[PDB]
Amino acid sequence: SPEEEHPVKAYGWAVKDRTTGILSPFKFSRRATGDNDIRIKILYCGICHTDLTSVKNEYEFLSYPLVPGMEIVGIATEVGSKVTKIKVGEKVAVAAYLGTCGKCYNCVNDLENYCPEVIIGYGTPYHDGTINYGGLSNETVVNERFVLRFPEKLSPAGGAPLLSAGITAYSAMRNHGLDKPGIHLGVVGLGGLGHLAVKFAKAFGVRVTVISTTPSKKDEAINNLGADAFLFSRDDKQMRAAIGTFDAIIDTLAVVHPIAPLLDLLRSHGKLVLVGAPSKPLELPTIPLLSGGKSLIGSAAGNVKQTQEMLDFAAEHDITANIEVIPIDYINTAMERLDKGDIRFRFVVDIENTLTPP
Amino acid sequence: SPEEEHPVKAYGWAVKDRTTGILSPFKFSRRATGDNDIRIKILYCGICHTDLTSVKNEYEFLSYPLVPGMEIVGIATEVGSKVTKIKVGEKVAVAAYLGTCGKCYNCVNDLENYCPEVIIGYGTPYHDGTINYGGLSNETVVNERFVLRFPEKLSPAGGAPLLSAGITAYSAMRNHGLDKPGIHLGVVGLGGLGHLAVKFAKAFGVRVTVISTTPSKKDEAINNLGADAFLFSRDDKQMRAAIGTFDAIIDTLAVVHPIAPLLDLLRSHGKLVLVGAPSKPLELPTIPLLSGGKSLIGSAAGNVKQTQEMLDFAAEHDITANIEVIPIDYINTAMERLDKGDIRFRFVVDIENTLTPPP
Ligand SMILES: C/C=C1/C[N@@H+]2CCc3c([nH]c4ccccc34)[C@@](COC(C)=O)(C(=O)OC)[C@H]1CC2
Ligand SMILES: C/C=C1/C[N@@H+]2CCc3c([nH]c4ccccc34)[C@@](COC(C)=O)(C(=O)OC)[C@H]1CC2
Ligand SMILES: [Zn+2]
Ligand SMILES: [Zn+2]
Repeated sequence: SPEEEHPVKAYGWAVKDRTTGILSPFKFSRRATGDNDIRIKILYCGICHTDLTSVKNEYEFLSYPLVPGMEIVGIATEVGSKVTKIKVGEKVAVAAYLGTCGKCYNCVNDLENYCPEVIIGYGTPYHDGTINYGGLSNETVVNERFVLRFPEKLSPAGGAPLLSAGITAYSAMRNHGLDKPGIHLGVVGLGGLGHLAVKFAKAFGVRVTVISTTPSKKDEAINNLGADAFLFSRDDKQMRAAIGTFDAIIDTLAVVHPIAPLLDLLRSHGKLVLVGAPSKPLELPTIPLLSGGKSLIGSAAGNVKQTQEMLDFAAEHDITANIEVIPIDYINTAMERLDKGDIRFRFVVDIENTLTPP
Repeated sequence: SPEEEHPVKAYGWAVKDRTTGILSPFKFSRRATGDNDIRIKILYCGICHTDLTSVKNEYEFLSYPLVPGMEIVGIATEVGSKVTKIKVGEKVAVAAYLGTCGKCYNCVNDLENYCPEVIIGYGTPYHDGTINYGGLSNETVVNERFVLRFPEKLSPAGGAPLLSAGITAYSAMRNHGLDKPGIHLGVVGLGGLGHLAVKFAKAFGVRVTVISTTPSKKDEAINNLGADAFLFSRDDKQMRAAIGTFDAIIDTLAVVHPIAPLLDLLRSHGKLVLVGAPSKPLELPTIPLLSGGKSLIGSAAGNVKQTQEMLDFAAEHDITANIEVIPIDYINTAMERLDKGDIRFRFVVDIENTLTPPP
């Protein structure tokens, strides 16, 4: 029994029947506080496109009942005897993964988001063999290595999507030098990840073009986010005039799309950084890749030290997501709106004020 | 008309009918020596898989009659008034491309192989609008920037495949730091490009595993080429035992193949360098790419300063291709053997002694 598997009671919303994807009230339990654990009372949980893909039953390996949500901002209500960096009552946030092997090269050099055995935010077994429950719940318990200190100046709700969308965009750009004035960057897709890529790029001084198939988004892209230009990808005239003009492109789309027009936008030796995860494979245009000497680079989240640095950057430059704050019992309707793209640009669930037991 | 479009006569072998891919004797002409040109009497021409892909009619943009061959070693018989780096009588070699726009960033910075308007070795228009004829011919004339000095100590026939296979392997490794001892390198495919990547890596001190679908190649890979290990690609125990063990993999195959097993062989942040050009599309497994923070990097030939440097390295370290020297009128059978992989590891055509004028 989920309410009997562990000693401390907990509750949230869960997809009980994977074939419908409907979340409903759900009681379970969480492990006791180990020596290095932090109990977190959850304030806000962001909703990302991976949550939606999970509720659409598109990830076979996940276990159900599924409690998704992996953009958690909360309060530490309890720390184990060996926690010293975080005091009870502090505002904290959780990384988009919950553990690593602790022994490989990535873990030992604090690049642990690339551990081959990274434990994702929910739906798979933790080190103690039990399935992980995510942020659509009242409280969570996390090993202190994966708990960040949340800056006092950052809106807890507006900053919650920095914990997976923001860090993915921030890290991709920091690791590949796309954070310096003089770089011309393309951002493909203007959803949660894309709109945060535009904000971080502006704060670095990067010149940014948004590349989109939705012309109604030109106005938000230029006026709201500060993009230097808007490229309608279906307009062959604009596409040909941008050939060879980008140093890098950050591709955030969750659907299958052609890669070669994107490679033709790159100058020689430019990088196409892939951070979205389409559920179907893409075609590798070999001659454009070879002849331009171009690179396809994958990137996922960021390591926990980079995430702390990202949060402190976001607090100093007032970088938050554009959010709609929702009650938990709206989550099923939000999923539909997220599926249609009717959100500008992030849902954030107010857990503390709107979740109650089943 | 091919014989009348330029002032100097020439001859070789050509695919006249693109739908059969059969080469036959062919008379044409080549331009006069301009001020910056070098006329080259062709001694040897290497045959690569791209020649075969061209003769299989898989590249729409080529024009016919098609004279392929782009691994040319020769003797300078004539230089334009403004040539000084090359003397008549010198052994020379030609890069696998013939010109560039001359004005873009890649051009002005001696990275000209990545010029967006690079003129390839044959089958497309030159700066004067005429179709280029490749190395399966008696002489060629090339702008001096794309002519290399060929080392005296290097075998002209064993060194001919350095001009496209060798340079592609050398540059890919020099450009991405796969030339430093301590790197564990995978070489996928043990054909012309693959076997020169192994030699170049052993000469750099790099630990090299050959990844192959042909177990019969294990003895040649370990004993003749010097590979440190041989990984049979179809053996799941072996593939699973190598997961996460490679720093980089150079993928040399000319056919479609699954990409995700190769990405699993890479450690996190590892590089998969693509130098073969399969004619059908490849599938990109994003989840492994994303999960590992891994890279797919394309690379093509090398610049001409790098090609010269590759040649002097190959002379000082005795790096040559393992070749079968063939007469030109065997080229159609060689194409068949090349299609089946029945060659260890390069055909080189002896142009000077076996090519004669048609009829
Ligand atoms: C940063 C979150 C993304 C999301 N998507 C898809 C995959 C995925 C991840 N978490 C999930 C949880 C449930 C279902 C799917 C996923 C994750 C988590 O981030 C890290 C460093 O683990 C991932 O597994 O990358 C290895 C990230 C990749 C892109
Ligand atoms: C070095 C040769 C390869 C070959 N294949 C395929 C494509 C191609 C090139 N030459 C040909 C000539 C005839 C038909 C196809 C090709 C080339 C060479 O161009 C250079 C050296 O700059 C290429 O990149 O052409 C833009 C190389 C890429 C892989
Ligand atoms: Zn690890
Ligand atoms: Zn150029």
